[PDB]
Amino acid sequence: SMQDPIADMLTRIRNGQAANKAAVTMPSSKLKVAIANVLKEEGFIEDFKVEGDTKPELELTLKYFQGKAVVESIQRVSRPGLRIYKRKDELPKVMAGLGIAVVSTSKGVMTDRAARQAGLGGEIICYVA
Amino acid sequence: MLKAGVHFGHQTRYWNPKMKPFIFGARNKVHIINLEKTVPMFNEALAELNKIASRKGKILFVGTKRAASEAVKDAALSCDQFFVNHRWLGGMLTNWKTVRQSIKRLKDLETQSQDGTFDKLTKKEALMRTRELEKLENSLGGIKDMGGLPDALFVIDADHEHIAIKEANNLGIPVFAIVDTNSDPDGVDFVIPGNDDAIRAVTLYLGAVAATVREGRS
Amino acid sequence: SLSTEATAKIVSEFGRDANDTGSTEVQVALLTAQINHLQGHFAEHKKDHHSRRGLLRMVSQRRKLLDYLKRKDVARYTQLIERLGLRR
RNA sequence: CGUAAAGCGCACGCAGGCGGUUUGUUAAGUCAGAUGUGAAAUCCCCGGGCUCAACCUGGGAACUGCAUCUGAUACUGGCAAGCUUGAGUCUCGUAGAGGGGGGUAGAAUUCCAGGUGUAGCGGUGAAAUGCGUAGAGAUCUGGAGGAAUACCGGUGGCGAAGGCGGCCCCCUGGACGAAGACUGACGCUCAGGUGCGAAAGCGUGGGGAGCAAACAGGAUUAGAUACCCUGGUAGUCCACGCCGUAAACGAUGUCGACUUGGAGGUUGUGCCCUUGAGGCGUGGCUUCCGGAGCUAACGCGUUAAGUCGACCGCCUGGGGAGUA
Ligand SMILES: [Mg+2]
Ligand SMILES: [Mg+2]
Ligand SMILES: [Mg+2]
Ligand SMILES: [Mg+2]
Ligand SMILES: [Mg+2]
Ligand SMILES: [Mg+2]
Ligand SMILES: [Mg+2]
Ligand SMILES: [Mg+2]
Ligand SMILES: [Mg+2]
Ligand SMILES: [Mg+2]
Ligand SMILES: [Mg+2]
Ligand SMILES: [Mg+2]
Ligand SMILES: [Mg+2]
Ligand SMILES: [Mg+2]
Ligand SMILES: [Mg+2]
Ligand SMILES: [Mg+2]
Ligand SMILES: [Mg+2]
Ligand SMILES: [Mg+2]
Ligand SMILES: [Mg+2]
Repeated sequence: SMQDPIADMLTRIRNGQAANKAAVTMPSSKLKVAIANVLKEEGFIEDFKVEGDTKPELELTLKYFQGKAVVESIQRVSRPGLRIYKRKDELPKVMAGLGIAVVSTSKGVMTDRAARQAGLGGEIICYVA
Repeated sequence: MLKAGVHFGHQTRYWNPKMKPFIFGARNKVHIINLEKTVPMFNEALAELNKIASRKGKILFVGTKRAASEAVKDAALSCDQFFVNHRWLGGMLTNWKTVRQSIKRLKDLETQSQDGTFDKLTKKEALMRTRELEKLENSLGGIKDMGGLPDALFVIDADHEHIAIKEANNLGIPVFAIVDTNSDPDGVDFVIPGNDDAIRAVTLYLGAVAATVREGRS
Repeated sequence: SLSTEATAKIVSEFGRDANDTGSTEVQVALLTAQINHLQGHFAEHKKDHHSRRGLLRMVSQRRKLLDYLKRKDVARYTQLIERLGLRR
């Protein structure tokens, strides 16, 4: 049941990507957006798009580089059944450094590179590479 | 733009999802391919085709079916080009080194047709040895001499030539091929949409390919 | 499963107006209705085990709906159970 | 946790876990900093002293912890007020062996009665036991009784599972579709709990045609407590109440979101000179095949065994034992 939408984002992506699907859409939200941001700003998607008002619609443009899909993997990490939180010094780094981790903090949804510089930490939403 | 008079498209259901991007069909229980997307695939097609033919063209106009076999042993055959117009004896590329002597027996025989022993032995052996040579001739004509290793490959019907193409893929050989609405692409590097078993889209492109190897750098 | 005449009657006895059909109180009442109607069907028969499943559904549906209201507007809840006559 | 150990036979639901979307507020979870504390020894790093080493020792580092104060507000939790797609309610229809009750029909069997008719019938691999001269079987006619519903009938349909097939009425559950109208997160799951649950079996009463555990007879066999035959009691049927198990199986828990296709079956509904017995769409359910992908493999494959999330149940070598 709708229960975890953030996995649904992470997933609709993972799926559509593997389906060499040009775009992909879904119900939006403050939260979905903050991440669609980091995803773009880190260059895993071409560009997003929210086209509604009462029933908003997040839309992401996917990317394919060589023949592959750019996003080689995208997992949840925190989730309703089991919340994760890491302090700053205990923040994770994906693929040794390549690829990234999306961490929400008292100063907004930002990557691990980011939050690590910001000198803080929060709930580690998901891993991307 | 178009030049294919009536090859439009072809092939009904039996379609391959992956061949959607080159379809705009929907005429009476059969797809017409996207004519206006096939020609931008003569661009690139005969291009890297010729771009190597001047670098020196070694080809393999591979295409079979008792219904277009002879129309492949043609100007396709004639030029800077080799060919196969019958049963693609499997492993003929991947096992050339075994098959290399399936050749020695063709020559060492015909070279001896109006030469060597011939009208002699028995008039049993006679056509009872030209059967040895007739058999060899088709499937192992075009091969005859391979002077310059199989270099690109041009095939009439992608999947009908399962094996051929696969072998290429295995050996790193460009594979230029036309692919019907039904056939799997992706086995083909330089993919050519449109009908692949009608007397025209053959000859046309076929004969049109013969016209670009046969001339590149004088 | 209850009449259009009858169901209508009660929407019009409980809601703001006919049309205010999906109001908590209305649902509850038109359920409550079918429940009590039914009490006499299963009075005889009794071995109508299958139909019974539907009846419990009605009760457990109503039960959750009644639970909702209470949390929402407690004031509306009490009126309801009084007027409908249950929750001894 | 399909087939190897492992999805409770099925459902409803309390507690519990989890929960769409918006704004404000809170600052508990979370995060930040500061302060204090975290005994010494030990461990570790760099040294120092015993001829080396073990050993001894200086000094650091570390003790990943806890508390207090002040801050940060994205996420989670709390409070508030909303929102409409999640979930319900409402309207007209549709298909259905979904359930409960009552009524009724034809075909056959067995039996009873009678016509005709006469020496066999019946049964097996072969036999015999059995049945017939008190007239059998055969045939025809009338009647009694119980039990099940041929044809339709179909990888057809309904139900949560069990499981539900003549016809008719009455009572009743669910599912689906088309329009818009109403409620406004009312939801998902669910240990405990409660209900349901084939066949057999038990209890009191009925009921008894056919079938048939037990039992009896006849055979077969080396034996034959069997398979076969002639008989046949419980039972199989009805009401009421028990029992609570099945290879109760898709051997696959429930809900939701996402992901190439192909040929059917079944059931709604929109549009098209209805001008074709159709033409093009658009839902529900269903069968076969097959792509990615998944698998130990077989195989599964938009009805997942693929990709993800919420919750529950269960597994941890065979035997012993689902026993004590
Ligand atoms: Mg097992
Ligand atoms: Mg089960
Ligand atoms: Mg939310
Ligand atoms: Mg210490
Ligand atoms: Mg020393
Ligand atoms: Mg909040
Ligand atoms: Mg009779
Ligand atoms: Mg009679
Ligand atoms: Mg109904
Ligand atoms: Mg029971
Ligand atoms: Mg029974
Ligand atoms: Mg009894
Ligand atoms: Mg017997
Ligand atoms: Mg059991
Ligand atoms: Mg089954
Ligand atoms: Mg399959
Ligand atoms: Mg399908
Ligand atoms: Mg699954
Ligand atoms: Mg026991």
